Amino acid sequence: GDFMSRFCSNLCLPKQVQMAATHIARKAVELDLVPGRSPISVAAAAIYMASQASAEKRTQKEIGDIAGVADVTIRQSYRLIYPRAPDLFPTDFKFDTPVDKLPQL
DNA sequence: CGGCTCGAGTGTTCGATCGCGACTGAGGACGAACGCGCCCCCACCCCCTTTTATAGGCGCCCTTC
Repeated sequence: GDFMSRFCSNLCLPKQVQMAATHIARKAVELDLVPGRSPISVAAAAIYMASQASAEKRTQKEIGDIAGVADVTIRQSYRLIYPRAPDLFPTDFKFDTPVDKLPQL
């Protein structure tokens, strides 16, 4: 969450996406869904997922470029969080794309 | 066969010249104390390599669009 602020800022993402990502991240770590990947890598994928759950979608490479992590590392981290993509979202959220329609990579 | 009035030549201070040097200040050039920085040396301590085990990050290539 300490990096949710500036990165989402650097993407000019609205707080609701930013906050949604934070929950997604928070829920994921409490459940230890990703016992390996760096939390920033995990956070970026959450941000990605979040951005992919809003109109403010971005390509992994752009996100990857902002976070500095490898685009495959997000892709892997995404693969780890994707099984719970629907339930990881906060209860106070408004989809722009169904979790079913969340892309795979 | 005696006095007495020139002219000529020499010596000693003193008046009159007068060029030179001393005294003072300003200007110009050079030097020394002061000064700056680099280069050199000594001192102190890191750098490289391998093996075995793990795992997260990641770069490159091959293929397809």
